[PDB]
Amino acid sequence: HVFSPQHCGCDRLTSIDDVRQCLTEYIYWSSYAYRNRQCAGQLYSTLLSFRDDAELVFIDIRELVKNMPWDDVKDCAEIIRCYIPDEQKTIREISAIIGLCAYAATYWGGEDHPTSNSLNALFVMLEMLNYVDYNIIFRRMN
Amino acid sequence: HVFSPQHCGCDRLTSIDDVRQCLTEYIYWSSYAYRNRQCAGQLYSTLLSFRDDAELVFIDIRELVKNMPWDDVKDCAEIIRCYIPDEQKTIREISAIIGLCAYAATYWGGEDHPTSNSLNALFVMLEMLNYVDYNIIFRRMN
Repeated sequence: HVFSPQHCGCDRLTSIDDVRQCLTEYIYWSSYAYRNRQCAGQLYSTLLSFRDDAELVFIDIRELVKNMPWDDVKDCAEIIRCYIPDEQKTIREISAIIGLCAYAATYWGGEDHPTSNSLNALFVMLEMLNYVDYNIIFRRMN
Repeated sequence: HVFSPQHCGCDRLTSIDDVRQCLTEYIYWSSYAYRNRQCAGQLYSTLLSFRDDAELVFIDIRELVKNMPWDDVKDCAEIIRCYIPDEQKTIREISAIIGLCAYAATYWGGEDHPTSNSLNALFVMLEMLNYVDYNIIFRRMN
């Protein structure tokens, strides 16, 4: 028995209202639930590919995740805004942010439980994204 | 191997910067981790007593948790703002909100895995509380 995201099996999202819950549960699921429960949907295929958009924006995300202050959400957001400064973000920048946070969540997670740091990855993303960003990234999720 | 909140054993908080991280992990821990990790600190004793402040403000929190739309964070916040309308909240109202969300998280959680609803309880609280609220409730956590 392991956390099962609502959209785990989904190939697409219907409403744009599902966008925040979806990204949230994705990042939480990347903590540890991923190695016990898989998600074959086309939706989770797309999400995982955001790692590519992350690498494109942050260059080396492995070395970046290790460095960043995951104990401090506010400061992490400040660091991200070095790479993505504007409040108006592009669809690639938004994917990068989700991509980075999901990687951080996997890096910092335990095998069967989450950690303070892996949870904080979830809140860094929330800090970063506004409602206008959710409309845009929605276009990659159908 | 269960989630272990950073402040699980703590009797107090040192910095006001720990306040958001603490409440967050408390609410997550109320999902299911509470049955496998005991938190004897005076801090968690105080937090759990916020159920009293919840009952005081929302009358019957059991019947209220069942009714509310936990699938919809925005709407849950709207419902709460019926009871606590002002942006300037009192220390009792802030405790009520934490109290209610922790109860909701326990109600909706599974036995070994959180649920979409139990997680949403966490986000309802985040929706409700601003930084000025964290300074106030900090006075109950030392």
